[PDB]
Amino acid sequence: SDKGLCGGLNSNITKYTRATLATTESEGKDVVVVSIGDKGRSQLTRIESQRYQ
Amino acid sequence: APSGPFYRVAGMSYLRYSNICADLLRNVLKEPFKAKAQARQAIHFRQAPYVDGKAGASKVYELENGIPKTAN
Amino acid sequence: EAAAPAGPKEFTEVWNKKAPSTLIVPEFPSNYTAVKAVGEGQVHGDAFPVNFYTPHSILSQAQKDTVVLPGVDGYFGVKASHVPTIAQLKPGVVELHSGAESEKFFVSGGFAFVHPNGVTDICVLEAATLDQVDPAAVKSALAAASAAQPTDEFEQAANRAAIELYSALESAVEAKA
Repeated sequence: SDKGLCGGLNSNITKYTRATLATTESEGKDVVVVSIGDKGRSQLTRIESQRYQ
Repeated sequence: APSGPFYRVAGMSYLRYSNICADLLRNVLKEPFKAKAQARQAIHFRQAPYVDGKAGASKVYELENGIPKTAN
Repeated sequence: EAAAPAGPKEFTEVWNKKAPSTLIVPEFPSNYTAVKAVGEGQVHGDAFPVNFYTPHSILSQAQKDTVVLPGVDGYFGVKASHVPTIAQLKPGVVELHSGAESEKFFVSGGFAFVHPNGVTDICVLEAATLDQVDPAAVKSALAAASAAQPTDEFEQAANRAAIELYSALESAVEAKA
């Protein structure tokens, strides 16, 4: 989401996108991370700082 | 360089081609219906490349009449 | 050739090797469709399921015995046990017929899938119904389009796309009963 008064939504898939980006790469792949919404960039550079583009 | 249809050999994607044909079809409806299809024509968002984890430039989209027909 | 059998249930076990268990396994868009493509049936003689779709609206999920789709080779017609066909469509008219009555939409261009189980999937962006088109702007719009002969390839791809949608709309607005 853009606004951040949602209550366990924008960090819930951040728990899931870190659970998927720990599932796919076990073989040395490239990953580019994109977030839609202001609450996505503000919680993806917390976990994934280099592959966020 | 490329191989494909006439939009693909000019540097235009399928989504840019097929929205253009949806752009020009919305204009030639009745004004009872054109003003309704005017609502889904507007594109408003902003993208920003993020090179370092911290910063980058940003590029705002404000087009109300449809997708950019120009070469991007 | 088939050295990695992926799938929705196969994403369950590998994600149950590397993720915390307090998150359940996430759902997939495969789980929310009840009609697949390879499985036998759902033609039953005369009428197959059609699905005319736009991004903004669903225009038919009913059953027809025939669909006429405007392919890039020309207007073909999908009967009941038609061949599987991934057909690109040019700007033209989709005719959905279930009998004597006819619902005929002029579409902007977008694919149509006939599947190995007889189900047709029309997928366009803009669907202009033929009674709501402006017949006064079909001819005014092609005039500036036929004269704009520019120097860039992008608008040359955009002008060629411009008249071909309009020209098939003149021929779709004149001879209607």
